[PDB]
Amino acid sequence: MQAVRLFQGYMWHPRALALDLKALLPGEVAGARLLWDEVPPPTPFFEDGTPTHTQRFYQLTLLVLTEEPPEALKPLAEEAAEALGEVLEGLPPEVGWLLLEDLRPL
Amino acid sequence: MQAVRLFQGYMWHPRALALDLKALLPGEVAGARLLWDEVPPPTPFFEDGTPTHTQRFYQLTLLVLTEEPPEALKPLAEEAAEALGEVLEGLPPEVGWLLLEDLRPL
Repeated sequence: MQAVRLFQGYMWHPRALALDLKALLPGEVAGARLLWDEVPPPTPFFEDGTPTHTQRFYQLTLLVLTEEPPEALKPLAEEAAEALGEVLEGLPPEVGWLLLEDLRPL
Repeated sequence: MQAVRLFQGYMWHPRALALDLKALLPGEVAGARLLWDEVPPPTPFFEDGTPTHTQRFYQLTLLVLTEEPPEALKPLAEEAAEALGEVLEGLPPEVGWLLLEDLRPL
């Protein structure tokens, strides 16, 4: 059983807002450990042209255990993405977020 | 000195194309450890409508050992992202990629 870290997307909130993510988020999604780590903003601006430095960003990762090759995880990845989306919809409106499925190349 | 895994983006190449990444990719970038891990296609189709199931995908990550706040690692992220771009442009032309700099504003 190898542990595969699958990037899920990003979530963020105003840096002046001291949210307790450990109390707001579940420890797991689709049987996999949900991890989040504070990181520098992935891009300098939001879609509306405002700077990303005003927010604290977190990288979302699902730690998936599998006995099969990592490249065969799509079924679980899709299920986890849907479930994580539902989880994030339950967070306060002050929390912004965008999952892998909604990221776009310029 | 703790480590933070900074997701940098994706790299991919035809499954039919053999590539020894360990011999082509540098051990580090900007002094930071560069990691590559195979994962399922992050999306079913490329922008040009062609299928992604014909390619092998890898998550690119930078393992950063530091103590300072994440919102201070921006400089490293900058040169790392720049160096990583240079590295990828050095690989065979069949190799494709999408880094954080290629993302549209969130």
